[PDB]
Amino acid sequence: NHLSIVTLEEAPFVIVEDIETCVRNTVPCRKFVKINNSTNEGMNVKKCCKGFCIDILKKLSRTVKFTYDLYLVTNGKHGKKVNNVWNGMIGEVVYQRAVMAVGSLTINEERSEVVDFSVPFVETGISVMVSRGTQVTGLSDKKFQRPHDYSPPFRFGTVPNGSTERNIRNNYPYMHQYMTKFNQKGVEDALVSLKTGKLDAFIYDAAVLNYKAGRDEGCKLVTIGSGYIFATTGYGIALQKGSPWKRQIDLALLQFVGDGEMEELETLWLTGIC
Amino acid sequence: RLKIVTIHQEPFVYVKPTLSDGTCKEEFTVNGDPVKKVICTGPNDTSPGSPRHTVPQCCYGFCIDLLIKLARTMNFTYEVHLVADGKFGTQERVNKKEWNGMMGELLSGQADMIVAPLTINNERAQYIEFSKPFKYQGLTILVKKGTRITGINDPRLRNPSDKFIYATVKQSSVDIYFRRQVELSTMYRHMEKHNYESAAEAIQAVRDNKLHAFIWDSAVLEFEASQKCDLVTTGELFFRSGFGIGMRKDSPWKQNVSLSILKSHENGFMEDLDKTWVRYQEC
Ligand SMILES: N[C@@H](CCC(=O)O)C(=O)O
Repeated sequence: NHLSIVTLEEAPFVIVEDIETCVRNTVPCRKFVKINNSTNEGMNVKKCCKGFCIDILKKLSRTVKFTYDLYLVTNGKHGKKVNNVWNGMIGEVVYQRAVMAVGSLTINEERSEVVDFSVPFVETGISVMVSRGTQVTGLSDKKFQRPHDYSPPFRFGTVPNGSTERNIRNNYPYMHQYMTKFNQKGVEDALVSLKTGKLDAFIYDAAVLNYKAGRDEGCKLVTIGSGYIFATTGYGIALQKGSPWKRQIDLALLQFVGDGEMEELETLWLTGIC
Repeated sequence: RLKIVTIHQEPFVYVKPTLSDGTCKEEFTVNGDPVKKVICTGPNDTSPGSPRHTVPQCCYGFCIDLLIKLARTMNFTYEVHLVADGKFGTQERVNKKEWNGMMGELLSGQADMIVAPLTINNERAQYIEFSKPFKYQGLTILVKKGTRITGINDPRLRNPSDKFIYATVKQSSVDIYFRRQVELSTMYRHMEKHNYESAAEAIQAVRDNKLHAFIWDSAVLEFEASQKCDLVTTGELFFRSGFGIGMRKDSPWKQNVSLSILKSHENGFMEDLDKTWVRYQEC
């Protein structure tokens, strides 16, 4: 009944704050912080977590009837298979350190081979962010597919090691090898790169990009098309394969959608001024 | 040999008579490729409370291409039939409760898999296994071009009278949705008097000014509006929902069906089906 749960900061899905308890719309979440780089010693710093996925976790805890010990992943991020070993939130679940992973965790085929995912609770996929008026059709645009056909070539990148880079690597080998020189360390660096003209496009998770375009100062940065999405999928709760918790978590998430509880969370956390 | 149940629902499932010889007319897609067709047995005239005469018919469309892709990927053979009562499926009180439509056929063993634009919802997920969604969509409202309705919160919907008639399809996910939400009870009581046996009959009634608004799946309604310029959709999507393949909870195919759907979204196969069947025309 008391479950180890892993998460990862990615606003507005999971936002981390300093703690001497956690109040209001926040829940306790710990983060293992190293003492130094010449030791394995670290300490579990008490922090506070809030956001769309934290609200989902609170609703599930109440409906499905479980308590939890929420922690922030420190071995990687969302999840990548490196030399056949999963790291990130996926790895925590695979290697049974967490009963479930809650956050901005994209459902894809390779992860579904090692973890069970709940039904999708946030629609996502791959979108492209550009300055308003940039002429790009989608991922199949020749500027992306055959970048050296243009002089100067289009400058575009993603945040590596997540579901978006894995999809690009598998589908568009030339685009992928071209793009790696434009890897962005994170979403905030990518938005700065777009706004200062160092990048022409940023390819990333649709739900995060729609949230960022919604809050852009001056509403200059937009997602291409009618907020077009390639490889439509969703964020899902990752559970261990054969988890006894999946059935009731799925029914609860479906109950929240059916009762309009998800639309309320979308208004509270995702919709912006733009 | 899997028994597949489906339903007429353009552009997902087109249903046409066979030729005199019992085969299907050779046709080409919008992109010049041959249309893959399957024989699907089912009742002809679907008049309520009447005997059903089963005859072979021709089925094709987005869901049939998806079925063929699933069959080749997982190496299974199948036989397709149209749901006998022509409904998607709801659980109705008879203390005892029963499932009708494709839900009833899958649970009784009349079908082994539902391959149709079947909405994933709590009510059905308690009884059957749904795949990860093969299509993400939601609900919208179809009106005759010129009819001014803001959307789901329009006073002509929220404070109804017999001057403005709106409806959905009986025994569908939309019927479930409106019956479950207490806040939608005013609308549910209006629709209950006017619900249609099938989406095609409701869409025709909007064209014929017999139904003022039809509340249904955006994947279907946006297609209809893209083909018939006298028809328009109005308002933002609500009840964002997806379609999934339906199987019994003990199905040995459940994991590989979901992996195949995820693989199809990721490699562009799902977008190829959207380009072939859903998004090729504009009004
Ligand atoms: N949500 C993604 C991370 C961001 C991305 O790669 O688009 C994942 O689960 O890997």
